[PDB]
Amino acid sequence: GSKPVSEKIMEIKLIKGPKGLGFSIAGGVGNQHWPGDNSIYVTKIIEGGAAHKDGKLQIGDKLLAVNNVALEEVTHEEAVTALKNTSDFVYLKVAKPTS
Amino acid sequence: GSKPVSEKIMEIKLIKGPKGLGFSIAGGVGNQHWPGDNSIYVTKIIEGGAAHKDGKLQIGDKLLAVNNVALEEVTHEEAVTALKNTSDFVYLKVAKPTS
Ligand SMILES: [N+]
Ligand SMILES: [N+]
Repeated sequence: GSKPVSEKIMEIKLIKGPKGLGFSIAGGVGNQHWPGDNSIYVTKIIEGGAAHKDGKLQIGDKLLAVNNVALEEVTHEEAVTALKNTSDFVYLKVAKPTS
Repeated sequence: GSKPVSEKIMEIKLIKGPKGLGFSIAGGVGNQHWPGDNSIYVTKIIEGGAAHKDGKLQIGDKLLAVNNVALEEVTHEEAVTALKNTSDFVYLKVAKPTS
């Protein structure tokens, strides 16, 4: 048989404009998005924001890192802080679904 | 922009029969499959062998491990030895193309 043991991982490079990165997240320790699951997930992509304009990030993608900040097993508040603490240029590390 | 930084990784579980695993490999330190590339690649899947029957392994797949034996930066001869030294049950770790 065959089964995924880890996901394809993409690095998405964005330039943040006055409209911001324009995506929403859910999940994290203390805000689990599914039972037993601490991952950060992308839940909304806002029209006109950098993520939407670039076109690569997708709802349901798992956010593993922002810049040098690992988001693999962190609280929701820590992920939110990491996103807010971005400059003009942002590197996102995302896991894609394995289906 | 978006670009892959690492591949989806599959674990393929096979039962080796009298016909064997039935696949060929190329690459490794001292047998590089492309310039600057030390990876082990699957080059042939033999009709009727375990890999072909199971259907999941594909020509061009990158073989990262056989059982507990890492093949990430090894000689060609070391990869061949790792494959030959398999029992009935084999775990293959494979990277899939990111396209
Ligand atoms: N994938
Ligand atoms: N993939």
